[PDB]
Amino acid sequence: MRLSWVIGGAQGTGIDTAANIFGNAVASAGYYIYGNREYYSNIKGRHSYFSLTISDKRVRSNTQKIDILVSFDAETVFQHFYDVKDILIYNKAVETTKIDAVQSMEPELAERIKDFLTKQGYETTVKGALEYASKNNVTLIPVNYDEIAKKVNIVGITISYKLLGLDVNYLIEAINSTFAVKDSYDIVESRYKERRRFWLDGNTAVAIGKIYGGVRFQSYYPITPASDESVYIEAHQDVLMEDPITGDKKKGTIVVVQAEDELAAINMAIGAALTGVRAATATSGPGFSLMVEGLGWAGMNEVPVVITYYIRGGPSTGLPTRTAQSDLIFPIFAGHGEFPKIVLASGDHAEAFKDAIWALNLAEKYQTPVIHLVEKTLANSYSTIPYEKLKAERGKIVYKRFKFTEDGISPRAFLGKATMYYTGDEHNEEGHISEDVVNRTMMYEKRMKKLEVADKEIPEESRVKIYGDLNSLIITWGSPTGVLRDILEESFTLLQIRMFSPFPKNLVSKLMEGRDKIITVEGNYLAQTSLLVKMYTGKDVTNSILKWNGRPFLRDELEEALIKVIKDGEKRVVLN
Amino acid sequence: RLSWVIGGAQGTGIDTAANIFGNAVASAGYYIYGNREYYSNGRHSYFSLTISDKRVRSNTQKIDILVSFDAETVFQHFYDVKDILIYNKAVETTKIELAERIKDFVKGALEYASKNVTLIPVNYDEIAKKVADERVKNIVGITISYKLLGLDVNYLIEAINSTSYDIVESRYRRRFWLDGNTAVAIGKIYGGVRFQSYYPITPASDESVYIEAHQDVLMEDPITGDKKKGTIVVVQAEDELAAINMAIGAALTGVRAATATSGPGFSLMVEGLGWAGMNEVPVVITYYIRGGPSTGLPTRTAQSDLIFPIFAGHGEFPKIVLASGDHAEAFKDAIWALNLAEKYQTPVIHLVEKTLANSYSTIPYEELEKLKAERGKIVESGSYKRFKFTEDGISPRAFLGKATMYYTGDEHNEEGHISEDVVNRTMMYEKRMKKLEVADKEIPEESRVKIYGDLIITWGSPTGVLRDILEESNFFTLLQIRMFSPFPKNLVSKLMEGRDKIITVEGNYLAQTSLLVKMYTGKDVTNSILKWNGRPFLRDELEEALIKVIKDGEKRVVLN
Amino acid sequence: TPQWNDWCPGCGNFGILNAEQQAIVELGVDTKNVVVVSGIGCSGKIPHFTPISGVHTLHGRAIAFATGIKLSNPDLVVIVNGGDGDLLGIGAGHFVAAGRRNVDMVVILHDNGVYGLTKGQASPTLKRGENINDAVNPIALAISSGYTFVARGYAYDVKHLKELIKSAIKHKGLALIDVLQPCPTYNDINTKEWRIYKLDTLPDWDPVVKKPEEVNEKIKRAIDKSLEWGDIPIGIFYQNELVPSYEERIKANSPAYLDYTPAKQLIEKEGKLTTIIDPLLKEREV
Amino acid sequence: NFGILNAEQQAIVELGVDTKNVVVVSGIRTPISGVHTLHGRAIAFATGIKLSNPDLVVIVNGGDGDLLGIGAGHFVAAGRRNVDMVVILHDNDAVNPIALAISSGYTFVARGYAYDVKHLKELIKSAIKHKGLALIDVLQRIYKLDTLPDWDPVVKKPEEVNEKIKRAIDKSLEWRIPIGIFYQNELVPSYEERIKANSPAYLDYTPAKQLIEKEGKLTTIIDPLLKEREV
Ligand SMILES: CC/C(O)=C1\SC(CCOP(=O)(O)OP(=O)(O)O)=C(C)N1Cc1cnc(C)nc1N
Ligand code: SF4
Ligand SMILES: [Mg+2]
Repeated sequence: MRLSWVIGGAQGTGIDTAANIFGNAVASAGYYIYGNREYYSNIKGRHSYFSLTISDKRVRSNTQKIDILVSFDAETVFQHFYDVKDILIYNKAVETTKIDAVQSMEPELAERIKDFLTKQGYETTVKGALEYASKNNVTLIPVNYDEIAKKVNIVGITISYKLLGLDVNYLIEAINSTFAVKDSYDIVESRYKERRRFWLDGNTAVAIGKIYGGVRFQSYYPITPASDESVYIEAHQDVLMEDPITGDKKKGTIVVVQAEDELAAINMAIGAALTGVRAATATSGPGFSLMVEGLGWAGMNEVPVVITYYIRGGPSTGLPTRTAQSDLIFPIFAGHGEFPKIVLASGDHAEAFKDAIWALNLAEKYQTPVIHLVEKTLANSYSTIPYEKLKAERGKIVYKRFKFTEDGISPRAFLGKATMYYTGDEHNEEGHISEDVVNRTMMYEKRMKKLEVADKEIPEESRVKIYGDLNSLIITWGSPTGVLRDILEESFTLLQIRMFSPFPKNLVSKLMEGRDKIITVEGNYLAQTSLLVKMYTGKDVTNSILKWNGRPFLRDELEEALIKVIKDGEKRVVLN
Repeated sequence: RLSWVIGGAQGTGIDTAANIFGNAVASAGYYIYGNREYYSNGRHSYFSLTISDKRVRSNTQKIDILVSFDAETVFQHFYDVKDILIYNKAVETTKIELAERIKDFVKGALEYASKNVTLIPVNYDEIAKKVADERVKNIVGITISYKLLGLDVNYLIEAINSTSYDIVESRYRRRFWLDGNTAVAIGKIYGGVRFQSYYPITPASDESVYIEAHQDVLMEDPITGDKKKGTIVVVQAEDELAAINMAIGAALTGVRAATATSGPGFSLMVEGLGWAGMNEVPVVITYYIRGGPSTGLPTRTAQSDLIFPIFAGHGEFPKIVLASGDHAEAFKDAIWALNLAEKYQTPVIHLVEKTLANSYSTIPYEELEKLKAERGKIVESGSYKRFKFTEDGISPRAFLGKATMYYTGDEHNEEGHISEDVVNRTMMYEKRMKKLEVADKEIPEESRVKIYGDLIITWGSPTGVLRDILEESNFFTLLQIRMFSPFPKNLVSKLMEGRDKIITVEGNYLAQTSLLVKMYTGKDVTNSILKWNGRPFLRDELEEALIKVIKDGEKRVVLN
Repeated sequence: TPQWNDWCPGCGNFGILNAEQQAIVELGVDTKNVVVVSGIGCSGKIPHFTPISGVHTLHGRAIAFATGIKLSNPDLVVIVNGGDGDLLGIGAGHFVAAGRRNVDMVVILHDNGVYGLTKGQASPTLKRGENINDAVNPIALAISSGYTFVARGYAYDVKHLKELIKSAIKHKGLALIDVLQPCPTYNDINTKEWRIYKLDTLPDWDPVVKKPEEVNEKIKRAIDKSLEWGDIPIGIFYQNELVPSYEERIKANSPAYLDYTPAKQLIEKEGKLTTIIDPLLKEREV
Repeated sequence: NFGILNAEQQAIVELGVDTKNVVVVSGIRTPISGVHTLHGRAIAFATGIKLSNPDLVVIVNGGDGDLLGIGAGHFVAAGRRNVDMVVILHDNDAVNPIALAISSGYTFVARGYAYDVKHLKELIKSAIKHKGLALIDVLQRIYKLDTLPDWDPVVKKPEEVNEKIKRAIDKSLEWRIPIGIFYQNELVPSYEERIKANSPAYLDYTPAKQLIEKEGKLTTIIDPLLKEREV
């Protein structure tokens, strides 16, 4: 049984804590949560909301439709009234407000809600929206947060908690271990452990992944989805390390540097990696575009480095606070001149944690940059994760730094521990500059061979995941995977690509071989995964479900697009 | 077709010597394709040219006549020499990584060449003392080999004056000297570029240096005939980030703006490119492809950068990409690129291999000559919304000073104000992307492709080598792709449809052009001929590898 | 005209915005020619304005954008607004290079102490200890770079700021006004509340170079004054109109430049290219 | 060029630094390791090298256009961190490296002439030894600040900084051409020292020496990181 909750509010007014309190308390009672924050590129005044799904079963997504809307202001009501299906908690003290009254709302939004409501047609007030709600079976609940404010946020979540019918002693704990309920508890009545579980967002899963994985140098430039990853790492930079064969604890430091720009950031991390440290940076689209020169030098000098690339809305500045899946072909082929890159993409919070470690291991084994794609939805979404036996692969460490081999991988010494030469210019086995034609052909080959070796040593089955099984295939990557797995619990084969370079060519050909319908599902315009699939397999997808509006895929909307593809047809469905 | 090489140390008049020879031989009425090969400095360079009756667009590994004044040049080239080998007698007994491999592969080298080459020693040091009381090896030199050709000394005296003979006996339309840089420079000047910004980088500085030298410009009117004096602003930026950003700034003004860079530099311009795409700004980048990755081989060539430039930047946005094949096309494409930039209101990358930049040839006027301007959907004024929703995605374009407008890298509404509205985002993103679809219907597929004979699929400089392979030996259809975005997918697919062999030829390890071909058509190439050593494709070497592909059925031929 | 301003209640930017609008009205400039070029950030969201054109740039790149606009059409009146992170971290290179060039435009720095829009990380003007990095000295760096009109102002003295902005625009060459703007959301220190005095008060304060022999002496006085902080001067620290602007240096070379600017040249007539190529091609005939 | 390089070997020898811990970073021997970086980026690379292994001695060699043109943003940013390393500069308008270095500051700032090589070598020894970020602008009329009445560029008390800055800036406008040390202020802590004060283990077990792995097993312990996240 899955329940949709939404709390809305103006950015800066309480919130966060209201959703993290409610969310903690529902989770402490053994229920599963998937929560997501939607907010403007703004610090105060704009409308933000938190959508949570509540379920008895693990859950991986949110819906357009809402079952419980908690609202303290008037903007929230207008922003959401149309999507509520069951209950709408509102402030009675803002029942009179007109649309024209609301300064915060983007004018383009204000018009649509104005007519809507004029056709239909109700007053174009809050009342008007509330009154629409009633004739679509929504149970209104008036609230007087003013009356309560002087007779003595929390009141809003407490009402909606009572609607569930759970034990008040979790809310309390939830309210005590963080920093009224006597009154608000009794205005409406009820209407509806196993293992360790952790609260994680994508940022924290990656950050913990990097700490555990051996990252001891991290450089970054503040950029919205990824300054939280660093900061978290900086806050826990003093770390303990213990081996079994002595048992001795030894304290270490992760240097975290706030760089002047993204060029500097990548260049410091590359610099760090020559020393033997595991090194990483974190950025988003605008910053990745600046790092490409650095990625080239790292490719050229066979430097391990991981870049965590959070994908936000683009191009350019784009939508700083919103998500997309726009950046696939670009990171795969980023840089002039040809060089091995490994490219990995997580589809959920746990995978975020594990891929970060895997990415470190691959960097070090194939001595090459590794890009780890995480959509910004994963970074700002959070969830109750059960226990999801993981090792280090430092690769071929120990003089010619670029000595030829048949697998392309030269034994690696670190600065201080051997005399070495590095250069961006084409170079011989000693690392000196060499325009010689035979060295050139051989050395360019050797870098390029590393990826053919990765192509063999990484089994194709570890580069994908498979769910369901049927005559109607769906290919995707990243966060919609979660959305589609939740759909499989109620009435196709689901293939999630994980590694795009080296790409699992043959397994994807094989898996497409006997179907009526092949559907790509992804948040972009060009349908970039289909272009990759066609590049490597020669084969075409039959249909696409696409979305580029800055919003993640939602469980109900994607279900209506599947039906509209599968039962009905149409090549190309664009989500609204 | 004859194959001449002069070689020696840099800054030793071997370039002027080559210039003169080539002027002389060309003014007689023959065609030249020349090209220089050099290291990043003292070191050794040589000039290789081919002399022929008809238009010539390539060079050969093998050398008919070799002019040489030191031991180095003999050592470098003796293995490739076929007919004549002019050498200095004073170096006949000189001893020696390239050197290591030559130790088993000067006297000994002539020993080798004899077994079979005519061998011309020269008393260079002696000839020069006889010019006294009356760097002179160079002239004879070019004189010995010129009488070898059996052409009248009158033409070679002409050439010397606008800047021995009998030692040996004789063995054997309006036109322009254009290199790739010069051809682009002159395209841009003619095309209306009034703002070029750049950062110095090996293959591309020469272009901007030519534009600045000719910044004092003169414009007519077809009606009155009234000539007017103009000025091209050329700014040397502080870095490549500044370079594109200045150009983009200038384009908002209404001026045609451009820049020129090479690989390292292009990587730095990716952010600016995204802003231009988001804001629907015409701007062209001349992208000189050189040996990479990273710093790579600054003096060398490649075709390594194709998919990157097509897919550079971190969201989705339209960009047009265009690839020149010879020196004449370089001049045409610079102008086409400007017009495309302005018509579709988007960045255009004009790809030009380093081989074409520094190499030069004798080009016949009928190239051509007919070139027009297209300024696109452009208004004088000035209620106006810059990004007005339109069916073809192309909003009417006003200029700064002529209308109130707002530009931003954030997603925006029709006014250019910031909006995170779900409906606006969907509509506005679609609008930018539509322009590419409109470019695909409106640019005829036959203009984005060049077909010779009637399959080899290629682009850029190897195209000219493959055309020169359509007389010698009884050999194919040659398909040159010219525009990669929007790609001519329907025509390339149709053209791939009725044959046993589809070969791809390009200077890449990955055979990127096959990857692209497969992405848009689903069809695979049967074979591939590749090279990544920083050297152009050569007529002979490529002939022999083509045989391997066709006779022995070799799937992936690598040219070492 | 509708476009909503989402600055936090209390934000020095409301002041910069007001001084800047007023600066232009009073100065009687054709608004048709004003262009405000802004970097990324909170400060980047100006406008927000009166019918002026606005170019919202990339982070750190405003000065490069502004230079292209200005040299293509020198009639425009180009103002740059950027943040401290913008102009002095990621854009510091563009900042130093611009003083070499001396383009006629105004650069207005939003001295915040923080990366506001990205949630408050220390900017390059935050002092160590507030934070593991030192602050740069904007005015001293501008003078060294440098940089032919320099000044500081306070966002909560609109009057004084408006008159700095005006004389910066009137100034022929590259002007810098450094503006101290508090950030109630993220700068707990440097509130307001948090001292300010005006240089213009001092008995004999003369920042203008009259003769070129007094260049070094005026510089040295501006550096001394750039070092006071704690118990803070404000006004015009230095000015020198003897230095030729970049646009004057293009003329001494291309007389026809300022008469026939790149933005006004007609490269086309009825789709027919007007540029004469014939001597360029003639000099290359075989 | 030949002389500047020579003067760097000899200062290293003379201060008795171990050649296996010297890295020379430059833009675009004995057994000294060299890192040829990208154009204008040497300082960012150097910063990364030095902060992972503070036992290394990191010298940055750059051209006038390399640093101070393309690299000018890394130049001023470096002045904010005060990383213990040395920047040797091998010397429209032109900029003043000294003033820009003091204004962005840059806690050791000097000028040498390309020959006197003796004098340069003693400047280089001062820079290395100096605790913090040193810059030497090298020129390729001249006089030595070293030979003036009471020229003392060293700050020794917090109250002297202003007076020392004012004198350095004045001398940097002379063009009589001064060479020598214009300003030295070791009261400003190193970036490494600033890391120490917050993360005290840093110097005695550096990121380069930390064993994050024993025979394939990750030695870091995260349990307390995972406990704070428990439902
Ligand atoms: C639209 C919001 C956004 O994405 C921002 S806002 C922002 C602001 C930096 O602060 P500032 O001191 O220049 O402006 P303030 O907000 O006025 O303090 C950065 C660094 N960014 C991220 C960013 C980082 N690096 C690059 C290259 N581009 C970016 N947009
Ligand atoms: S954050 Fe500081 S700066 Fe950005 S708006 Fe709110 S207050 Fe003004
Ligand atoms: Mg700021």
